[PDB]
Amino acid sequence: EAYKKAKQASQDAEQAAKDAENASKEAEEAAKEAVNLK
Repeated sequence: EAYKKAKQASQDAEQAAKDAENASKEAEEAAKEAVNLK
């Protein structure tokens, strides 16, 4: 079932961390922080 385990440590923290980066992977491109690091 989905009783007593860590429900915060699962693919619910893994996926919500992935479509968290994905907007700054797209909206990087006006800065470009491969070729700036300052």
